[PDB]
Amino acid sequence: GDTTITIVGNLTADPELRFTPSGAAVANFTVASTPRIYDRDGEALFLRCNIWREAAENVAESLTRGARVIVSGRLKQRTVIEVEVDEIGPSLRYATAKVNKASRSG
Amino acid sequence: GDTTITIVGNLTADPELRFTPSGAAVANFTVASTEALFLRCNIWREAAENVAESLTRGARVIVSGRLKQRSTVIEVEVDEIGPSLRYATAKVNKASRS
Amino acid sequence: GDTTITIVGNLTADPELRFTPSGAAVANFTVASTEALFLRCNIWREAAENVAESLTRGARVIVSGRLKQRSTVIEVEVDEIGPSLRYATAKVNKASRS
Amino acid sequence: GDTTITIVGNLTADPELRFTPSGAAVANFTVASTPRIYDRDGEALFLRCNIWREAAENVAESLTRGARVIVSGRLKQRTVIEVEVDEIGPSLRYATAKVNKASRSG
Repeated sequence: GDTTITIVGNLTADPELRFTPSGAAVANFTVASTPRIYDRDGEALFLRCNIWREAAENVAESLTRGARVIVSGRLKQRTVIEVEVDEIGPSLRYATAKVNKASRSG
Repeated sequence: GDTTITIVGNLTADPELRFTPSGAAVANFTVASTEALFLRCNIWREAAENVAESLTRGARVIVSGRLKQRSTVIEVEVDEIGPSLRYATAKVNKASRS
Repeated sequence: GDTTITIVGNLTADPELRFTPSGAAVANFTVASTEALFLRCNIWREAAENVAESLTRGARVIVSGRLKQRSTVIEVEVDEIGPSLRYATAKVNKASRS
Repeated sequence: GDTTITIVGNLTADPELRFTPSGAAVANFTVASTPRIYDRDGEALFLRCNIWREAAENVAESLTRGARVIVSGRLKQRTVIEVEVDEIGPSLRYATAKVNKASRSG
């Protein structure tokens, strides 16, 4: 099946979490990927992404508009094309970040 | 072409940073994915710093890069790297281009 | 970067070749992978010719390329393309660089 | 699991088919991938590949030394690294090819 894709770019805007008929969360956001040109950054590819499970609660509590991210997903369709994120992460090319999750909250 | 790879695994060690006479930084760390694939990775410039600055042993990471060679074995010429937000959360940011 | 893709599917039609005022060729064909993903693909220069020359409807193909945009939707800027030797055999060749 | 990889390059030499303790065929061959540089083709990455099932009988009856190919596989290990080809095909960037397989032989 595969037809997987890795996309690196910035978030067009703060994620948008959804919870539809099943009580399930869907972190929506579109990744904007800029290329590289040369004649003497140019134009961008905007990719509407979807991320589920509690992988979306983090993708919400962690990422925000303008955030550069690395997205590993799969290309699905139904007239548009969207990536069903399997993995998402804040690219440390131009930033830092504290991590982990196992204890705390109550 | 420039044959590329993407590894989603766990860091075996803590990014080991160093600086080249070029004034350029370079961090090394091997990503271990799960039947066990151990890929050593390299990262240059500021990215090197950011990695050491915020990454540690057994941390979930998504890595995109390019395979390389010579000595032989294949290592990774990481382009982008970051924490995996699968089983964890993490806030970020920096900025200032050129 | 230049975000890349690899599609393993079946050609819906027969590569449709054309020539640009630039004297350059260009073949179009949509690759349909299996819950059905339909990716339109583009191929330029000699490659265009070779494709039309040897590919036809519902043929198993491995395609590596780059996603693009504008009009919108995403199409594929194929780099390499060839018959899939999974459920079939096929002999080849050409040559002469520059 | 994934850690899949697509590699495009020429075959270092005619494939080498194996049939080991199970009566199973293993089409072995190593893909040589050349890069692109510029200062004013450079150096190659050699990737030992493995391909099974009857996907190897074709990979044997079809490809030969110098053949440019597109390989979709997975990176496995056990001190070396080898790609376990899921898909293989003759790149039509610089060549042509007749196809299909369903009737004939006896």
